[PDB]
Amino acid sequence: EIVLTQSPGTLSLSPGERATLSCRASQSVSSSYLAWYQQKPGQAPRLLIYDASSRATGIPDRFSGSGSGTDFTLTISRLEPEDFAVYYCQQYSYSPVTFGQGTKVEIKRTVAAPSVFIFPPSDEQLKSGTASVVCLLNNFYPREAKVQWKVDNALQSGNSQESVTEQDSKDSTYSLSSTLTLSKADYEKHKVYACEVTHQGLSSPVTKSFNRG
Amino acid sequence: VQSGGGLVQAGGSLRLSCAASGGTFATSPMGWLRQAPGKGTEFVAAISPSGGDRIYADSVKGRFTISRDNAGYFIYLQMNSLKPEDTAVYYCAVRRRFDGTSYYTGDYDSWGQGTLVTVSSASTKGPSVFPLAPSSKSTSGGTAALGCLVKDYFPEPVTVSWNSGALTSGVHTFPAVLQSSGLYSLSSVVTVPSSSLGTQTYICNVNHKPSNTKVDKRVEPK
Repeated sequence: EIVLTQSPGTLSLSPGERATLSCRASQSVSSSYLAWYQQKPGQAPRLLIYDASSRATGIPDRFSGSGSGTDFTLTISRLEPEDFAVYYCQQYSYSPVTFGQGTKVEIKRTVAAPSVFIFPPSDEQLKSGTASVVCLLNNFYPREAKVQWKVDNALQSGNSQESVTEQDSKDSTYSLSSTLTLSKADYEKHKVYACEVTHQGLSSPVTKSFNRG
Repeated sequence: VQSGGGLVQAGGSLRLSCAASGGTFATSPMGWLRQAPGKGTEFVAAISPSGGDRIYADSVKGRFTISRDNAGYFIYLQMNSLKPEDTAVYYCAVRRRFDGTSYYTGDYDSWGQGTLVTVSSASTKGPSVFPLAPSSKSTSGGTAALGCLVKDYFPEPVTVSWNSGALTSGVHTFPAVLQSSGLYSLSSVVTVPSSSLGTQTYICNVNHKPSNTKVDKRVEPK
């Protein structure tokens, strides 16, 4: 089958800039049967281009496609606010139809450090036998960060889950939650609960913490 | 060489198999280990060369059975009453060292093979809603954060709002993530002025329609 790969994985660009997205095929895509889609959360992909360079009906002029063989390009000549989304290439030259893994186009803004907060588990929850401790990283950019849990200076692994909001529509920041889940037994066997955050906007990692009380 | 994994629903059963890719581990004690997604290796079960002693992780004791044949071609793991917690990549291994107990994963040797086993929850369940108490006192200055932890529900989605729609700016409702229990969990948080805390009421309105679970929870200091 034809394997499609897209590059880059993420484009960070300002509104109004041009975006150039690449699609490479593992072998030749005959007759340029290549399509591009835009995808937004909770929505089915929206066909932009087919036959490598033909706009679907009602698609704005600023979306244009080119390429042939094993190399294709989607150009978005001007990024409107509604254009920051995920973009996928698809070949329909040989069965099975295959899809690329997507290129995310996000809004570039100035680097913003996260505000970090830590929340102990509530009395209510412990009574259920489980304890969740939440670390919040609020309104940061770019998206990348490192978040380590330390319990009595012990680096924790395998027991925490992360989640990240979509880029904020007003200020183009991201927020992140890391939730460390353990039983009540394992909770009150320990004293120091700390969240350590490394981010480009910070001169050195910030740690927020509490002692279980 | 392995087989017998895949997708099954909570309350299903699978029987993984471990075929000798060289003819005989008939005289060697054998074990099954698993590595859950985003997790490390953990012991599952083991069995002595004769098939006499049989040993089981606490988490699977009662439900899983390890067994073998006499020619040392096949070791099995019968997995009954499957939980979402059992979702993992499983592999058998030959106990080639004796650095401690038969529970010690470090004594067992494998060769990179695995079988993926996934257990998909089914029931309609409403969430528990816990408060994320404000991060500073109402006497401190700057910005305070608080929220609601909306935990252990299935399926998607839940709706979360603050003060039935009165508070929206500063709100971040995180995408639901599937816990290891096959139930979703998310937090909704909001930032507010510290000075304001004691003079306003912050309540998340969680509504899980699939179960007509609809909870409102006051979030206050500890």
